[PDB]
Formats: sequence, structure tokens, C-alpha cells
Amino acid sequence: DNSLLFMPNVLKVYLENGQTKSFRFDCSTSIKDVILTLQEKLSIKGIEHFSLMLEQRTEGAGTKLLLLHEQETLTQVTQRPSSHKMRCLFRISFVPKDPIDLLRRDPVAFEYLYVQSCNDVVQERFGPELKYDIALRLAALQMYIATVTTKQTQKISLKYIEKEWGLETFLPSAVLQSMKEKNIKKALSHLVKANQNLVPPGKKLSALQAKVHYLKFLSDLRLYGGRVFKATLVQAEKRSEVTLLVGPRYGISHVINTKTNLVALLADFSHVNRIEMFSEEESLVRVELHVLDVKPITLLMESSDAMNLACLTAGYYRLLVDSRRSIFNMA
Repeated sequence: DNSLLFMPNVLKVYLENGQTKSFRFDCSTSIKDVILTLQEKLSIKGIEHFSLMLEQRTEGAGTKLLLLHEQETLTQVTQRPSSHKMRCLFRISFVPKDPIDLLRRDPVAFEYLYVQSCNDVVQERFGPELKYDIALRLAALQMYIATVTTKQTQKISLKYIEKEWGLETFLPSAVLQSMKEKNIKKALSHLVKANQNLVPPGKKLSALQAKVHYLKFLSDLRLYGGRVFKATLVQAEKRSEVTLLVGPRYGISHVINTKTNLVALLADFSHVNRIEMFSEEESLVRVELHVLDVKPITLLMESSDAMNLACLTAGYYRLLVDSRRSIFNMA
């Protein structure tokens, strides 16, 4: 079996709505090429927000996403380690700081962001920072949004949701394993009704306006458009293990203490002038961050983490700082 290909030289790409798409490649096709073909198929204007990623299945349950560079060749992608048992996903990797800005810009991309976020929320792709409290509240809106776009009833019925979709589809595994089904349904019952109580003075919440609310809750969070990396900081040729957080509100920052959400800026995206990677022992990659008014910062990282750091940093630079200028170029 092979999760990455349909066949020799035909790439399988999963969209966030469950669709699959195929791309014939030869030895010259780049990830950039497939992204442009997907921009055209899907009528996207904000392609700068999007990336192709590999889905790694880790030993314990849960997936790790490996960002792929545009200049990277598809053949070069099938040679990553155990490419055959990973999947290719098209996803928004560089989120706008306020979701509403995407909606006025590319509605297709905004709808794409809402569908991807729902999947992210239910599959616990945010940390435990997503408390069951928020998770149920998010579910009540996802549930609302699924109903108003399928039935005229503006009043939401768990019994419908139970049959048509399955309640479990809107809930994380943790609520499923920890909360009592009766307790979950009571919780949703009070929630949906209370939000229903918030709306009567107002005209009914449109699905689109509900989706805006769904993504605003998500936008105030740590792993929103962001990732956590282990890395080895080399400072005066001696080594220490660091945890980096790269995201839209953190530039490249370092986690000092999770308990107090203590994060330290190492570099705003605007202060990054270049990223360079080299090779070391046993798929260990040395990253050198060239930052304004400081000596370069040196990181020793596992190769796929090294690449997801460059991509995510270059991705947010292209988005938030300058669309033309390059910071990272593989060769």
C-alpha cells in the first residue's frame, strides 16, 4: 500500500473537505506547480495562505504535519522517510491574524479556513489549551452552522444532529472519553439554547456570521497558524534544548515555561533577513537565523522540523512582511 500516491508518478492530495485530487508528475514537477494547479481548480485568490504538507502517523495516537517547500520536487518528496505511509494534505498554513480580512479578500479561502478549523478543533490539533468548555461552545456553533445551511429551521435539534451527522463528529475524543454522554448533551443543550437566548433581539445569526465567530475564538490561541518545535540552541559552541513557538502573534519565540504561558521573542518576522540550513550527522540540520542587530542564531534540529521552521517563517514573512523578498531558499 501507499498513502501518498495513487500510482507511480501520480500524487494523491487530500482537501480539507475530504475530496481527493490527482497530479501527474515527472522528475521536474515542484510542490509549487501542484499549488498553482490547485489555485486554479479551486478558484482561490489567497494562495499565499496555503501549503502542501505530509501527514505523519506517530507511534502514540495523533498526527504530525510536515510542511513542504514550494521549490521541493515531488520526486524529492517521495524520498522523505516513509513517504509511502504518509498522506499529502492541502491546507491553509499561514493564517490571517483576523479571519474577517480573508473573508472580504478570498471567500473561497475563508470557507476553506472554517472547514479546516473544525477538523483541527475536533481532532485536537490545538493543545489542551482548548478546554472542553470552549470545545462544546465551538460545537454548538458548528452544529448551528450545519443546520442553517441544510434546513430552514432556525431552531437546532440534537436529535437531527444525532442522526444526520452524528454528535461525535463535532466533539473531540477527550470529551468522548471523559464526559458522560448525558452530561455532554445537557451541556450542549444549555449552550445552544443560551446562545439562542443571546440572539432573539437580533435577527437570526447568518451562517457566514456564525462562521466568523467560530474562527475568532480560535484566533486568540497559541497553536493558531502556529507550531511548536524542539531545537538545540548552540550559543558559544555549547548546547541547550529549547522549545520554539512560531506563529503569527509570536514571530519566532521560545517557550520558557508552559505553566505561566511564558514565551520569549527571539525574532519578529520583520527582523529576519535570511535563514540558512546545512547538513550535519544523521538527518540533523543546522539552521542559522540572520536577525536584525544581533549575531545570527544557530539551531540544531531534526530535518523535517528544520524545514517546517523555514517554511513557516518564510510563509509568514511572505504574508506579513514582504511578498517579493526571499529569506529561505533551498537548492
